[PDB]
Amino acid sequence: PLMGGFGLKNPPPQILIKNTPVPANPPAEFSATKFASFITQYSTGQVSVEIEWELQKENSKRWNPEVQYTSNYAKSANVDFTVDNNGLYTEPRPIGTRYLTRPL
Amino acid sequence: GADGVGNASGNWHCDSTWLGDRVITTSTRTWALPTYNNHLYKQISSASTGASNDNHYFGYSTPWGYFDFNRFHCHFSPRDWQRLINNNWGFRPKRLNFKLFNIQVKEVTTNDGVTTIANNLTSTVQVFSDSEYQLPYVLGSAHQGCLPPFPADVFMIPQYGYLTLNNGSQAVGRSSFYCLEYFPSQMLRTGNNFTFSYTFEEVPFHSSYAHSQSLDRLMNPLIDQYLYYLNRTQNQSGSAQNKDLLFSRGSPAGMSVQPKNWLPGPCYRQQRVSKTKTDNNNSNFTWTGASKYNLNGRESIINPGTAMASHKDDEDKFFPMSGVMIFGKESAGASNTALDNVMITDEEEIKATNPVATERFGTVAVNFQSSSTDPATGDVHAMGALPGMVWQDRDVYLQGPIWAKIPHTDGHFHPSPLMGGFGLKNPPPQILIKNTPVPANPPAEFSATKFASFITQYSTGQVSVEIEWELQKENSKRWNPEVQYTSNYAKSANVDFTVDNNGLYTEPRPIGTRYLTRPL
Amino acid sequence: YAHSQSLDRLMNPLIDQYLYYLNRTQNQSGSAQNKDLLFSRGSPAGMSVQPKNWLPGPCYRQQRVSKTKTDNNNSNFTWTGASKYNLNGRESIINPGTAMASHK
Ligand SMILES: CC(=O)N[C@H]1[C@H]([C@H](O)[C@H](O)CO)O[C@@](O)(C(=O)O)C[C@@H]1O
Ligand SMILES: CC(=O)N[C@H]1[C@H]([C@H](O)[C@H](O)CO)O[C@@](O)(C(=O)O)C[C@@H]1O
Ligand SMILES: [Mg+2]
Repeated sequence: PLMGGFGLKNPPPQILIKNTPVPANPPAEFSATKFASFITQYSTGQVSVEIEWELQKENSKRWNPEVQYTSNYAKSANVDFTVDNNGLYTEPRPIGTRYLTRPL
Repeated sequence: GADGVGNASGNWHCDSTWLGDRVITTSTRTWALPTYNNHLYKQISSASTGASNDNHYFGYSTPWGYFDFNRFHCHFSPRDWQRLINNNWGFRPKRLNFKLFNIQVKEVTTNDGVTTIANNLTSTVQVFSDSEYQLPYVLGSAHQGCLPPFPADVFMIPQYGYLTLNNGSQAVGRSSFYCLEYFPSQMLRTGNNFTFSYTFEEVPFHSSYAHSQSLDRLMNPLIDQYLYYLNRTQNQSGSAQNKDLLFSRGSPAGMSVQPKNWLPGPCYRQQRVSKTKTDNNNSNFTWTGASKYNLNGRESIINPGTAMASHKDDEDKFFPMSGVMIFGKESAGASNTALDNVMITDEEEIKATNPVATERFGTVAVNFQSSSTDPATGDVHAMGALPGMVWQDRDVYLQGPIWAKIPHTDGHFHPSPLMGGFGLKNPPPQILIKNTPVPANPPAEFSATKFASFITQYSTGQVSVEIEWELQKENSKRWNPEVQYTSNYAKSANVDFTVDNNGLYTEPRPIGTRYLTRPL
Repeated sequence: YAHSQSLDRLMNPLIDQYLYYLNRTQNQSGSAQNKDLLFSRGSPAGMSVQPKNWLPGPCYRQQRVSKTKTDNNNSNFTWTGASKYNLNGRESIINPGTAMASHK
């Protein structure tokens, strides 16, 4: 997939969720016209996702140290990848995956 | 079934599974049931009003409502209809599975302008099916209130009423009154569910085909017959007009006089009216020129009547006045709406076997010709069953009825329900549903006078119907391609059989079943 | 037994039909008598025009005669006005004939 990732013949499928409509009180005489009057309602719940990933171990015979991703040892007003004083989490930079190296 | 209040009692089973010679459809819809009639039965009459003797009626309205899944779009999605009509020669019902679940009774309180609707967790809706057909069968009369075509559409449950004998507005000693509290019925709180299953009797497959041949074109066009017919009664090659008796044998150059084995179907002519208003008479003849029947000094139009072709070859503009089924579009009003708010069906593909409804049946001798008395023929406008007759019953439509109960009579001739479908000795039974009345607070002193004060309440739930249909496969040895039903490849602002931008599903044309063909 | 219901009174009197029938051929609410094609759906206020599934039984009409001699014709019609059948150039009265109701 051009934006990065795994192109799948049969990916994980979509999970469609809907609240069942709850009609409010119909008239006392019959009316075959579509029902347009419903209790306003919303739902909340939790959702759980467990994913097992395989890892490919690094077997590199490189002598010198590789480049590694690291938070900045030095001081600053904000830890990286945290809430601030209002409670807002913020992701400060994009983190990719290519840090270890191997021969071509 | 027994379940806590917080515990679904059924799942949303809706689907479309084909296997071999069988198609199993299942459709689930959600229903609203109100209190009807204020938990009362009420005698209903044509009293007052002054409705014409034809319209006089006597009967009852009931606190119960009923379920009605007697239309094909209840269980066949249009694309499934296409699979049926495009590849099968026939089909019929076989079994049925019904379920009531997730029922929620709610209480309603109105104070000033504001209304509040809360859950009543102890209230019960009661369902029972009339499996012994002890109640007047009101299904099979093309009423509204059926399951909606679009599964996401929520429908109100129609109210049950019936009728009995009436002389004018008055009743008669034999007329019958039915209390649905007299039958045993299943009571359900929000935790309970309800189910039953039904088997259809053996009935013939419906004719999802047209004839590639007509009754008058069954012979071999290359081979004279050995039969002879009287050809002339006045001499050919005579200088005067001299009497003769000249016989000719059957020949392809005259298919119209060849002896034949069969007769077309029965006819009961109806008035022909054009879809273009100009050609029609300047009068209001839909009653005075109506073909009607006469029962107990009371006239009732015949519609749709004996199954006949709708127009002949190249006369597409006509239709029988009461001899075709007409579906209203969603926009159409209830009375006196224009031509383009309705959809008129065209049963023209049966002109192969059946008379055209607007025309005579044939001609009949009505005297004894002699040298003195000129021969005479008259036209036939009503033709009852004759030996030899073959006929094709009126076709079914996605929007049309599925079945009907055959009246319980000493006698019936070819009891296909006239509006199309399967005539059943023991159809699927009615399912009657009612909300149990919930009395409000009685007085603190006793009063034996009938209780008239109840919590206003309505109920909602889902309903599930699974039907297994048999299919009759097409075995045709036709070389050329058959006619098939198809959406229009070209562009347009609206897909067929869809919601529009306001969310309204609309069925754009009536779809019948006769597309494949077989020999006669 | 007798039927507590009649063929033209089998429908539900509280529920319009979804079927439509051609109602008028001359315009309602027109100053003249102008041609029109107006359609109405089945309604309890008109049981007589609702599409129906069945037909009454076969009929073969017979002459009506009153039990009170005055109302009847001053002639001897029990043969000349008889409904009869014709077999081998020989006439024979139909009695009792196709099963029909005796009076309305
Ligand atoms: C094939 C056909 O319809 N034949 C019919 C003919 C034709 O009208 C003439 O042969 C015209 O050439 O007319 C008849 O009166 C005749 O003369 O015997 C009756 C016969 O049924
Ligand atoms: C219920 C009923 O019998 N309706 C009939 C009406 C009534 O006679 C008028 O509505 C009188 O109010 O007359 C028609 O010609 C019409 O106007 O459509 C035919 C229709 O069958
Ligand atoms: Mg499937």
